[PDB]
Amino acid sequence: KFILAEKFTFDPLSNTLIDKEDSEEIIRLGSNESRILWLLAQRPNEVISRNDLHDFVWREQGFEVDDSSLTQAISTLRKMLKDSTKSPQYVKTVPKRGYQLIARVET
Amino acid sequence: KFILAEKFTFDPLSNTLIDKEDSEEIIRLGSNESRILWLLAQRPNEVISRNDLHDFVWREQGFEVDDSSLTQAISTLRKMLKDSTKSPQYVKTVPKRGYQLIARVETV
DNA sequence: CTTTATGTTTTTCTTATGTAATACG
DNA sequence: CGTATTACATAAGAAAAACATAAAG
Repeated sequence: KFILAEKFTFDPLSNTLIDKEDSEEIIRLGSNESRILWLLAQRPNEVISRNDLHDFVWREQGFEVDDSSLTQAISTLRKMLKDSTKSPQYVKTVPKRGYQLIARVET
Repeated sequence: KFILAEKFTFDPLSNTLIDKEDSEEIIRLGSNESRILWLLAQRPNEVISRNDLHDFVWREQGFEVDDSSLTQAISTLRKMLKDSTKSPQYVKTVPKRGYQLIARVETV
């Protein structure tokens, strides 16, 4: 289990995400997004290779999807988190390098 | 005679420029720059084409100089005014359209 | 005064990423 | 009804073009 921005609880091994605003409302996370978060967390405030994310999220079960699916899933994740395009508080895009987890991370 | 920023006094007809800082120091302007200033002044805050300048500042007495001369004259002129390129107090450059006189201008 | 040479800023052009919308298992 | 891909939209970067200035002639 993980703690993020001192505001969100996240149980990865169940793909589930909660907020101190809403003790009531867990949000489901599509396997993709959850894995994304899990990985960005294990290595916080580091930059993650676009491909690194791609590969950890898909093809262990084979899946040679297009590159765009990642970009979508990202946007999806910030639409769940309600992180503004810019200024981003939780997840910074690093152009041509990948994505970075800037939110502070508790455990 | 013209007055700029309530600071510089510009006599175009003797190419002289004087600062309220310096009642003493007369600054002499190479003809080119005085002419530029005269023009920019008579059409203040308007954008002057790069060619309008070129032509007015030369050619009636001939000259087929290149564009660089203009650019240089401007740098020169701003040096006379202690005008900092960015950010300017007197003379704006307007990419591909020319130069423009933002300053506050009076007449005598 | 012109021009030339070296430096800095702007604009144009190309690539990277973001969504909202349609297609799909 | 939750993913993929689709179609535009915006942001970032790169490259070409313009301008600024310090030196030479």
